[PDB]
Amino acid sequence: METIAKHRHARSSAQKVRLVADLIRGKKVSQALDILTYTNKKAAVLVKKVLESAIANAEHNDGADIDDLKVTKIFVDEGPSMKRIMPRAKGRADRILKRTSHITVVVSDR
Amino acid sequence: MYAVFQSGGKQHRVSEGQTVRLEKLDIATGETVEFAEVLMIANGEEVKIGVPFVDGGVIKAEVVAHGRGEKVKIVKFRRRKHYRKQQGHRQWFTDVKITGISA
Amino acid sequence: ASPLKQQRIRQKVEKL
Amino acid sequence: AVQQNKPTRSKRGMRRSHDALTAVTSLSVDKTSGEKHLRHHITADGYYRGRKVIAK
Amino acid sequence: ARVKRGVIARARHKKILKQAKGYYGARSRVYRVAFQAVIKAGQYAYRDRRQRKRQFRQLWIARINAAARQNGISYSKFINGLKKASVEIDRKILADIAVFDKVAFTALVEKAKAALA
Amino acid sequence: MKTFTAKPETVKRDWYVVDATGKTLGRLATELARRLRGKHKAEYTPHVDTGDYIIVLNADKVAVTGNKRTDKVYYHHTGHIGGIKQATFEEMIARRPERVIEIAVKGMLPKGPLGRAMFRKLKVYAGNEHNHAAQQPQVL
RNA sequence: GUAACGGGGCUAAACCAUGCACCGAAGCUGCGGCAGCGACGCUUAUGCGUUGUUGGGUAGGGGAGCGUUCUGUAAGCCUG
RNA sequence: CCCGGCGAGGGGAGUGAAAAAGAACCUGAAACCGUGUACGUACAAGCAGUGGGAGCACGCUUAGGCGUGUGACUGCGUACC
Ligand SMILES: [Mg+2]
Ligand SMILES: [Mg+2]
Ligand SMILES: [Mg+2]
Ligand SMILES: [Mg+2]
Ligand SMILES: [Mg+2]
Ligand SMILES: [Mg+2]
Repeated sequence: METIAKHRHARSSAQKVRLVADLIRGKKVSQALDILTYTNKKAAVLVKKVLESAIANAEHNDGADIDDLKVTKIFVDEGPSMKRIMPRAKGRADRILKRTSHITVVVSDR
Repeated sequence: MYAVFQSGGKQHRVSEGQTVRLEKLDIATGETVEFAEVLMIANGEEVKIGVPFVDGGVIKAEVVAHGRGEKVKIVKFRRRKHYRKQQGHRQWFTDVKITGISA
Repeated sequence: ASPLKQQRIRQKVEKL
Repeated sequence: AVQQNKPTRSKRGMRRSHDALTAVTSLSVDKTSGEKHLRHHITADGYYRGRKVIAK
Repeated sequence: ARVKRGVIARARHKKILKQAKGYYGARSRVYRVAFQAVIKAGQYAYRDRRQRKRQFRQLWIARINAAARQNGISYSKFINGLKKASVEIDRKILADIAVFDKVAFTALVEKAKAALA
Repeated sequence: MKTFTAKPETVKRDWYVVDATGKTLGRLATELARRLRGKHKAEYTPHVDTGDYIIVLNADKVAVTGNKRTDKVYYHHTGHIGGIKQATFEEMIARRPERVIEIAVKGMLPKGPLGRAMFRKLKVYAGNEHNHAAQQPQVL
């Protein structure tokens, strides 16, 4: 492949991280860090190790170098809704989903 | 020249044109039998003799062609109501084509 | 060392 | 205090319309390689003139 | 002995489920379309098709009117001339000629106009 | 092959001009609108698009039926409630021949798109020549 | 909120009388096909060419079918 | 062996008929949520489909007005049980 580097669960929602990794896409690879390392919150750090991966992973599987690359595809898919139960008052329902999300990010070239 | 004649529907317009229709009545073939259909061309249409109504006289006709006498089409077409859904019927009429030897 | 190959180096050896 | 039909996917994002974060527009500082927050100076060691914390 | 009705399953459903002119939502997503969307079309096509031969009928005879009444005298008197004329009289859709071969039509107008007692 | 008459996406337009002044009133609207759709027009099957420019003039002269002139009223309603409704005379509205009295025409046609900007193709003015400011570009 | 022509508008685009023209429904007609059912020709269990004709339809009556699993069929047949 | 925090998890490499078989593991449908691309869409009224039907995107016929996603615009038109 043109080097990949997924996560797997990691725990933190679909929409929550579909956010962050929208800034990444198009340009990037060098811009990888800069625009994560600053842009705040949590979702946007569980990308800044799947990018350091998807780079060393292009210095192994792929012989490509740390300045090229592109980041031609990212998407966050819906990981298993990790379920449990909450109290409340009387009890009724506490669906409470601890929701999760796989990561996959891919860098290649022009 | 140009044209016009019926036998089910007034489809005829174009020159020879090769154009749809109905059929014979026992089963189209392909070949033909040389069945010239009968007069009605607005004296064709083209030429300074772009004559008005049809017959500038009798015997201005064309000839068959049997362009290829078949065809399906299919159209769902199935009704409904509020206590029964007859939903079940389809019924084309087959069809024959033609390339009519010009006026 | 090109400021990303640097962000590397400086750390890949703040390991060794 | 409840709806009656289901707020279709179509509308799913017609709130979401606005969010899709925006990121940066950063600059460097005369002394780090290309770091610098938008207001704090050299991350690279930490300073602006000199002895900000522990430097050179 | 068994049935595991689960094999005629989608075989029954995909069957119609394949009705995705968009439609929209479960109107081609789920079984809201059930029939309540396809059984729909499935009737709309019945009439609102069957309807066309009067929807292209009125059509022609608007043009047909505009033509002859643009040469003098309109789709009312017009047809009268035409009809009083045995072998000499054909009927619309081709009385659309007034758009590809005027003079032809304009000539028909004559023959109609003159037949007029 | 199969008939119907095509109508490109239009592909034809015009430049006519008509006075109004002559006390013809409303009856004018008709061929002022059919000719805005396609009457005289015996080609270009409408129903989908079509058109045909016109430009009426002055308008501040059209005898109007019989008594109508004094009485006919219009009613706008602003809907900003406060209990609206705005009765107004022909007499009083002919004190401003804009959108109206000449836009007793936008009501003689389709409405919705098509019939929408199928009527802006009218153009009004209230004094023919002298301030027929419109495109001089060739009329009839 | 005009709001007691549906509207735009009509002094005819209203009313009385009279008359021709035309628009108009799945009605009828034309034409290609389906089925049920009496006749003609022909062959000939038959059918099939034609032909008269009938097929809006809830409770329900009646009549043909469709496919799912298992069963001999069968150590037959498909099948790496 | 590589990224990682001596983690999760993942990328190479090995195995092997196969790892699209990786252990949450056979086949892997549905509801539901993403990423790619094409048409449509910011003067426009309603069970959202129907009949038209332009135009674009696309494959086409030594024209012959075609297949496909699309569907501006315009005749009807208030799901079922
Ligand atoms: Mg009819
Ligand atoms: Mg029945
Ligand atoms: Mg029953
Ligand atoms: Mg599997
Ligand atoms: Mg628009
Ligand atoms: Mg269509």
